[PDB]
Amino acid sequence: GIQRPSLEERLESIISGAADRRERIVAECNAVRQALQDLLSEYMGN
Amino acid sequence: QMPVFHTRTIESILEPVAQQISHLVIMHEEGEGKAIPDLTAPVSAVQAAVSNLVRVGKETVQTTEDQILKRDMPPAFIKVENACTKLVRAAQMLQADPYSVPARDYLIDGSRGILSGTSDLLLTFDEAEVRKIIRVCKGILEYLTVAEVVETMEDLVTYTKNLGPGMTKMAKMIDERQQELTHQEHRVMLVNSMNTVKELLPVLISAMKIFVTTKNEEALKNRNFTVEKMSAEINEIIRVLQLTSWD
Repeated sequence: GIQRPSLEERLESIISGAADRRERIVAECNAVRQALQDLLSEYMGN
Repeated sequence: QMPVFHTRTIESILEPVAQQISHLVIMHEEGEGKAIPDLTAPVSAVQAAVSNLVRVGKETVQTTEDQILKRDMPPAFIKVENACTKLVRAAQMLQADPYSVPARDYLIDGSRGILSGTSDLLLTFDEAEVRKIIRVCKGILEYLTVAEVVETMEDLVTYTKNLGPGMTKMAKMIDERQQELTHQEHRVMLVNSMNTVKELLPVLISAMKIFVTTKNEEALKNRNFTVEKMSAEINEIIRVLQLTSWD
């Protein structure tokens, strides 16, 4: 016969299935923003 | 016209870039030499910064299980790196001839490419953030599925012990997400739908209370009806979480 999961087992599986690096990306995008804006500023003046 | 940037974080990063490029275009068309400085070092600084964005982007995507993120990210890497070569070439051109026409087209096209590419990279990470929220949402949807099998008060204790935390986590993710969006109509939709879900929580438990004690018909229909109404609201949330003007 099938060994069907208990309530507690069935719940824990669902929770497991569902439920700093972002700060680093934003930082690198701003540095990219800054460098490009400085480039355009030097070219335009401003 | 270029649409409003999706979130405030994205907006704060890219809006000054978009604004300065349109200014460059206007200057390029309406403007009129030896006043042009050497752009070799400035372009080199962009190239360096872009390179760092690509590396960090790879290290970040390296440590995820999101296979979609792994797939959609590399095209953005290519966009910004290609755009850099147009800037390098432009600086070299202007160094030889300050009046170089193709050099100016490269400067504009390369700057636009940096913006578009950085935009793609940010939207791709943003979509991965949304997918995490949706998983939490879908988990609760499936958690509501099992409300039908709770027949004892002890089982109701067990059921409530986990549903509460999950509800709280979801509510927190949606709250943090909504106040980041630049579209008011979407914020109010998310807030309202989440509020409806939260107030239907004690209703569900109370119905399961009287159903459990009764078993050991009216409470049967009331429970299922609550689950239905709660589920519909969460799916609506899922729909609004994915709404964007960038595609």
